[PDB]
Amino acid sequence: ATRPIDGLTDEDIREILTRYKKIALVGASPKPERDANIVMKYLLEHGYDVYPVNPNYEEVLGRKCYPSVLDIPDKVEVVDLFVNPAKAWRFVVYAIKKGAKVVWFQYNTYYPLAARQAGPIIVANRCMMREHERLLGE
Amino acid sequence: FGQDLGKKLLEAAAAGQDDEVRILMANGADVNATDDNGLTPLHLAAANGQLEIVEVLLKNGADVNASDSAGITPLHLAAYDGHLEIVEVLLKHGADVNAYDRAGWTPLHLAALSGQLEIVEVLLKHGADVNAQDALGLTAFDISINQGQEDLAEILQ
Ligand SMILES: CC(C)(COP(=O)(O)OP(=O)(O)OC[C@H]1O[C@@H](n2cnc3c(N)ncnc32)[C@H](O)[C@@H]1OP(=O)(O)O)[C@@H](O)C(=O)NCCC(=O)NCCS
Ligand SMILES: CN(CC(=O)O)C(N)=O
Repeated sequence: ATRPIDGLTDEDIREILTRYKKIALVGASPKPERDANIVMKYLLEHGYDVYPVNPNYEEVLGRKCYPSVLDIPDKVEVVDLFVNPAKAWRFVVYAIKKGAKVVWFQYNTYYPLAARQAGPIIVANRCMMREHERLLGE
Repeated sequence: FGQDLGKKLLEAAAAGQDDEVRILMANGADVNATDDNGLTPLHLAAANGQLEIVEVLLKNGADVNASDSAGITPLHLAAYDGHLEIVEVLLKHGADVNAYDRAGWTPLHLAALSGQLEIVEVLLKHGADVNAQDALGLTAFDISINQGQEDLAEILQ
């Protein structure tokens, strides 16, 4: 059930987590009950640049929050998705337009239309924090 | 204000907040409200496995066959996300067993993609088209084969 949907190897994931530092976090939220919140905190705490995306907030965890990925002025390398499977797949094309290298679908966010629209490398049914703990943790 | 109520209904339905859903509906929120891409409260409850909410939405007149701008139906989402009980209720309430999304996928294709044996069995019993082809000409069968699930492939032929 945390079985990856993608066919990538540990080394592929390791490269992604170490090569790229600039992460757009979609569905960022101040709510403690959203996993987007605990993951964003963990990424900030481990040296990543995180740009929260959610049209419902102006700021999340003390960083400016943007309505869409395209609105982010910074370079974006990875798009980390915390939105419904009915919704998340639409960000592949948005990521392509932004020049992102990777689109990462967290648990219960993937829908196969993401494949058809698909760089960019697709990571599917994995967690950035849990992968980082597993591969790069102390 | 209908947009405000619609956005809250969408969210409460997605979150499985049975009580908030009833409150919002008692307050005028429309079960057939849509977001910008055409998703409805029933799409989201189906996608997230909120069974009770699926039932109350339908009882209140929700369109079981609503499609978003990519042709995605509540049955498509329930099938891919592996929600068996929701699949059965949707079918019972008239869901089109052979709806095709933007990619040419039917619920049978989506069930095969995520390897849901029980859901495939149910769709077949309900007249799923075993011969249906997606945009690249592939049947549900083809898909399970490419994925090595030959136990699923055997009932999909
Ligand atoms: C996806 C998930 C959030 C469920 O979402 P949901 O209940 O269906 O709700 P939505 O996807 O519609 O929206 C979720 C959120 O992002 C937002 N959002 C909705 N649509 C959005 C969009 N198009 N663009 C940006 N943000 C959006 C919200 O407003 C929201 O947060 P909020 O509660 O503060 O308002 C949930 O299943 C999850 O967190 N999955 C990943 C879990 C994970 O991997 N945990 C492991 C950590 S180790
Ligand atoms: C690493 N880890 C330890 C545990 O599983 O006990 C966390 N983060 O949960």
